[PDB]
Amino acid sequence: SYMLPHLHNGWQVDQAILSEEDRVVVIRFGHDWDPTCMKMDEVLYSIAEKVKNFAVIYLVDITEVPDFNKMYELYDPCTVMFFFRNKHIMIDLGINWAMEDKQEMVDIIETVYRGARKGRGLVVSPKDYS
Repeated sequence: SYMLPHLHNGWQVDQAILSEEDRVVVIRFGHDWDPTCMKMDEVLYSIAEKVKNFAVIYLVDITEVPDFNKMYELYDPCTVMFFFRNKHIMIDLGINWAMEDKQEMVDIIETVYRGARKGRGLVVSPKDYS
């Protein structure tokens, strides 16, 4: 009913997570008006179809839905969090920044999915070039 539906309260976020048995649930937490969220939403919308077989994306405004603000601490910048089979999946980069390439976002989501489905609660995406 919208490429990237908005989850309007804690119950909806919980249901979005509990509702997927085989795909990573990608959730953007931030302020809808924030410049970082605009850039993040643009990328996510542009790759939503591409990752559909293994990931589903949702948007959450943290002013409206403050419930999970202890998970990133209302980090502030726009952040994306990942869940697979009801487990929060951690990523070590060696996701709260707008990336130019939408392919980079496809990469991280695919990396989280492929690692999480084999049992990992921690996945790594070496973004420490230099």
